[PDB]
Amino acid sequence: KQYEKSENDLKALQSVGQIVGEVLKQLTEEKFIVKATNGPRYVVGCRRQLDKSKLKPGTRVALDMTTLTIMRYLPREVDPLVYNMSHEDPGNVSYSEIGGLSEQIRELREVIELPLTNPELFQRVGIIPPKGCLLYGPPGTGKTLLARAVASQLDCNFLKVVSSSIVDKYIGESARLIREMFNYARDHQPCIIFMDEIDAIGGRRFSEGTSADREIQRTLMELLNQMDGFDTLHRVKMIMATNRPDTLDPAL
Amino acid sequence: AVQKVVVHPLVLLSVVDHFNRIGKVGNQKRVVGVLLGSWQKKVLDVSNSFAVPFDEDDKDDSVWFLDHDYLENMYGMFKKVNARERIVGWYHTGPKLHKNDIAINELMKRYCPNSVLVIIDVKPKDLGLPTEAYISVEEVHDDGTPTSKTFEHVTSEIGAEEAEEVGVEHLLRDIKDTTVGTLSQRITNQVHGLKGLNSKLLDIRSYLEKVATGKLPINHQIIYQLQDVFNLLPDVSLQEFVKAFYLKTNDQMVVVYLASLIRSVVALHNLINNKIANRDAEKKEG
Amino acid sequence: EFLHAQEEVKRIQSIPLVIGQFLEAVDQNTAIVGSTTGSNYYVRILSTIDRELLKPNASVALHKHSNALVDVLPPEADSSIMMLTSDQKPDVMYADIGGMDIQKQEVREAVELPLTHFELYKQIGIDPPRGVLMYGPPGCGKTMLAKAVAHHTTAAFIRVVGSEFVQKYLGEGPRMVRDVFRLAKENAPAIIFIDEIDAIATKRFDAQT
Amino acid sequence: TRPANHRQLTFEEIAKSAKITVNEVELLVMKALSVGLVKGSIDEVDKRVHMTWVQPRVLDLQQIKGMKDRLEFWCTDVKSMEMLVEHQAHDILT
Amino acid sequence: AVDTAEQVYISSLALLKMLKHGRAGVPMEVMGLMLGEFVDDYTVRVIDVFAMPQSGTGVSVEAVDPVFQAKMLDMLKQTGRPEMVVGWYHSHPGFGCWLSGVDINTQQSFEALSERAVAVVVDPIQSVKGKVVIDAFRLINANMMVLGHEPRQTTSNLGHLNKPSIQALIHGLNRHYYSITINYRKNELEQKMLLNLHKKSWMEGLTLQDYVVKEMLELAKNYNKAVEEEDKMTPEQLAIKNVGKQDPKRHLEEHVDVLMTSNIVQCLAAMLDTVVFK
Amino acid sequence: ENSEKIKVNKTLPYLVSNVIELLDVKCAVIKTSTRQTYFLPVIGLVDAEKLKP
Amino acid sequence: HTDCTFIRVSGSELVQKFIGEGARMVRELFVMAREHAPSIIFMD
Amino acid sequence: LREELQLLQEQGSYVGEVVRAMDKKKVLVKVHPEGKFVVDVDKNIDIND
Ligand SMILES: Nc1ncnc2c1ncn2[C@@H]1O[C@H](COP(=O)(O)OP(=O)(O)OP(=O)(O)O)[C@@H](O)[C@H]1O
Ligand SMILES: Nc1ncnc2c1ncn2[C@@H]1O[C@H](COP(=O)(O)OP(=O)(O)OP(=O)(O)O)[C@@H](O)[C@H]1O
Ligand SMILES: [Zn+2]
Repeated sequence: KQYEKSENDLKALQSVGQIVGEVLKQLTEEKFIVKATNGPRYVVGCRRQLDKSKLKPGTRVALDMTTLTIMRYLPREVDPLVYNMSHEDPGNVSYSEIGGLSEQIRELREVIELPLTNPELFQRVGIIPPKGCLLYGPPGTGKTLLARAVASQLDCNFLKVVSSSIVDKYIGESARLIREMFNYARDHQPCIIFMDEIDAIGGRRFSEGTSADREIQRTLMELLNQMDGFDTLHRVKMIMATNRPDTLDPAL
Repeated sequence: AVQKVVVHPLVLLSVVDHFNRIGKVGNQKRVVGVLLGSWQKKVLDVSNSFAVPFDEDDKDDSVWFLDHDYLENMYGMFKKVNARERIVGWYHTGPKLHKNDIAINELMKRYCPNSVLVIIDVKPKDLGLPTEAYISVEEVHDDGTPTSKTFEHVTSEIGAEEAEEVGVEHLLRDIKDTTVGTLSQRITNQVHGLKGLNSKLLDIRSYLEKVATGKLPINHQIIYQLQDVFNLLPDVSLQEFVKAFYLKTNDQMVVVYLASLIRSVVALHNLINNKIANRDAEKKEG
Repeated sequence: EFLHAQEEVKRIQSIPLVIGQFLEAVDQNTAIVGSTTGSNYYVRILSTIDRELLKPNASVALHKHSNALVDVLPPEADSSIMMLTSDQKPDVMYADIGGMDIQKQEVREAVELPLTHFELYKQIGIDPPRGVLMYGPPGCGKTMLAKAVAHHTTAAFIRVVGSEFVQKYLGEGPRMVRDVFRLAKENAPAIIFIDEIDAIATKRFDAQT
Repeated sequence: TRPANHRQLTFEEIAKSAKITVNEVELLVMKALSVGLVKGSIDEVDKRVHMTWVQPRVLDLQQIKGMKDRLEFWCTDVKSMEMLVEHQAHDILT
Repeated sequence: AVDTAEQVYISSLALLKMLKHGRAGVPMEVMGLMLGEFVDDYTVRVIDVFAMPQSGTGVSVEAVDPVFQAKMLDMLKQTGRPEMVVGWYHSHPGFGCWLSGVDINTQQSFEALSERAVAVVVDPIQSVKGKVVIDAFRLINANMMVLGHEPRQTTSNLGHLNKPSIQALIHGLNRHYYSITINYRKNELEQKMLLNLHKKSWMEGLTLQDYVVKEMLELAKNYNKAVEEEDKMTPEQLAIKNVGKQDPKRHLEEHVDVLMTSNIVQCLAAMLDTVVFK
Repeated sequence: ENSEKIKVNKTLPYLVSNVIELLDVKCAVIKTSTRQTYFLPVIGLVDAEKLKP
Repeated sequence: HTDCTFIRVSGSELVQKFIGEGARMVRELFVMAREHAPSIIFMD
Repeated sequence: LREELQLLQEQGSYVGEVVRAMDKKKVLVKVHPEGKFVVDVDKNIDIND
């Protein structure tokens, strides 16, 4: 048996490392303007059956080494700063863990859980379901714990960000992480967002005389557009929790 | 369920130089050999093969020689160069068969899911097709006898796989890619008209010789069954295709309207700049 | 052999075509081309390409080994997002909008009537149209009008937002906007869109902050 | 038995020789529609039982011999008129 | 003791096993041995290029398996012909097919035993039909610089082998190397049957296949009207009145002949009813 | 098999590189120490559990 | 209408890229203006 | 005219960046993005050129 697995490895000696590339744009039915990830640019074609319609510019392809034609396409890309906080989310006991919040459980359950269980009662009405809410009060009262109760309830698509590690020292890097997270949320349908300590990233727009929360103004405007966008988010809920909801922007 | 294979003439040229072996080793007339290849699909490719030192008694025709020094260790070499190109079947020349062939198939059906016998052609003068496949079949009868095993006419072709014409189309040294409408169509007219209707003369050899001396497959199970397909349109005086004549007005409708309007456009094509460049070349010469 | 010449032109092409860029041209059918490999070359270029298509440092096609100019690609990939290309236009502006008759009326006067009735800009002889600004509090339906103005016409609605313009490497946002605008001058006078506004583009010029 | 045309047959030989009435010839073909050997496009403005493709016979060895007036007819007539085309398309051999 | 212009009467199967040995021979370069017959002095012939195992370790003189040599020739003995080796082949399918630095060692490592043992360089990944990159070299040495390196005895064979003389490091390697001449054999014993299977195969096989027709024309007639308005922009472009134009920008053709042979196909296609039926 | 696989390690020093990520559509992305990327759909002589990105 | 003598390079367009990025001693422009000695340089 | 097109197959002599020449009929070429290379000259061009 291990001789047969080693025979598969001996056949795998014939197997070739494919090339990491990405589609710049599609030119024709078989001409594909792509770029090698570590350098130059090319125009190649697919194998026979690679579903060229699903090749959309910004996807990642694996190419042949020698012939250099397209062999496969993976997801796209992931930017693994998203990894270390999305699947970081643990499962929990359900909302039996909390108590004395049955109005919050039930009505917040109405604003969250319904348009994924059935959005067509909204469509029997016709009216679009709402988008998100904000929890407040004293700090540490279990806003995060309630979010973990939701993390136990839906068990599906939780993207929970501590939401202050976004400004490293660059300007649009924060925005680029925002765009990547919102594109991953645009990818998967029933996405859930949770954010905490918004005041380090939401802030307030005063008269511009400083030089570091203008970054929070532009990043805040990535929130102002990109909670709406042109395309509305489809089954992408946004659960917000802060300690002071006073200093956030009234535009938000 | 085999329509076609891809045939590389490389090891067919090994059938050519083993056809050079048999002319100088002695009494062995027919080139018999063993066909390598890989089942990928109903379509298949043959990339290699090998030609067997084989003898065949004319008395009790079922005397095979497929040496296993010649088989096993050469399969270790042919395995050693490539794990992919293993056996797929075997071959021999002549058009019809060999009283031993079926047994020679069953020697290697232990090696292959479908050991195919592709009867090959060393001297092509044919009216039909080149080398053609024969798959494992158990058609027997409606009788309930022991199982028939004679391997029936399962269509194949000469397929062309990959580039390989750095040699081949350099070795053409004669031929032209015709832009069809330039006599290639009448070449096909000679080959399908002539080479189809002499096969029709083989079919009057069938449907006259079987009336004459033909036993049990005179009307086994396909003669009347494809006298149906013969009864598409065989009728007597002129067959009276009355639908097909104003249907043919709907046909020749298209061709004469396109030729009429479009060849008047061709009259602009030829005529107009023919005159312009004509009289530029004519009176601008002075 | 005429057909051999014709088919010969594209044997070694179009399968594994590398991409460089034009630089300069000394003479007939032989020119200078920089590369996406990092080095520059002076190679014999074809008679195939029209000779006036080699003004810019255009995206061009070359052989791996031979490195011959066979094709020139005048566009390059996009600016950033490139107009969303199909359907994401959210549609609610022409046959459906709650209360913007001044601005719907004027945008209609200033987009749709220019796009067809160019000769009404002739017998009176007025002008082509140009840009416009909107101002309304957050909840006056500011984006909706742009959303299905993008929908209900088939204009090349290349939108951006300009909060990405502020960067680390220098001149980066300027390269972005000139991808937008050379992309704009490339394609069409249809409609090309930038929602970008207050607290990034303020009139305080004279502050060495 | 008649190979030739008038394949849009009236029901007269059907209502006569096949011991059926006029109201049942449709069943005589609709049940045959469930059979599927012949799939005629039967006229119903003239009640004409039309003949399409069929499963013809089992053996006519007198026409396994006597098929020559169709088979050799096909052979030398498509081959001869083949040589009338190629004899017309002769000196474009080029 | 004398130098003569040689010749290589090539077995077409040699080049077949090289195009398979470089086509399937993944451009990690490889090595083999050449199996012909030293016919005479002024020529040589190859009759066999055999296959090598997956030596995916390195082009080297040590990559030769001698029990595969002895068992290989033994399998030529149980087949009809146990011919003789004449040298060695290798593959350079990646780069511009010039003599590698193992060839500059394994050549004289092989021809130390052999007489000539001419190199074989190949790259089928150059072209499909147009460029035939077969290559072969005879290693001259510094022992034979006593005499001049001019066989010359029959000329214009190495005059037409001299006619290219363009490979970068090989032009440079004029020292130590002079190539050999390779013709292709009069292969009509196989070129006949490659011809008869060539055209008996590649035009509708049994040729009762095409004798698709008119929706192709429908699409082709919409082609052949849809280009006609821009084909007729050229007489407007011929309306320069006096003279204002360089080369006419002749788009006269490419739409004559498409209609010509295409509607020859439409009219004999109109014949095929009265050709097939009677 | 393993003679030639010891040979593959023996050919040159067999360029130690970096794994960028690992997918299971078993599959891995290599970055060379020349900083060049090579995806493989077939890993080879180790297990995906033994390694990590 | 000076027929050669005005080559408005416009001199400030991508200002963090047309100036100094690649053209440190922007004198590439000045080699232009010399080797096109009928020229006029403009900036913003 | 069409048979000329084998000249296309000689890949083009790439642009060299010469600072200046020195004596002994040799030059100083600094290749595009590479280092300095003293090489010998052709005959149709001169040291004075
Ligand atoms: N309403 C509640 N029901 C059940 N458990 C609760 C409730 N409120 C708080 N808890 C408990 O409190 C703990 C912490 O809750 P959580 O993490 O939400 O604090 P928090 O509200 O996020 O505080 P802060 O936002 O100020 O850090 C959890 O383990 C949870 O079990
Ligand atoms: N006239 C309207 N009637 C009904 N709903 C409207 C109207 N205008 C806007 N809306 C609501 O607002 C959404 C989009 O509003 P829009 O984004 O256009 O305003 P806005 O851009 O957010 O304002 P601002 O950009 O100054 O913050 C619609 O999807 C709808 O829910
Ligand atoms: Zn080699």
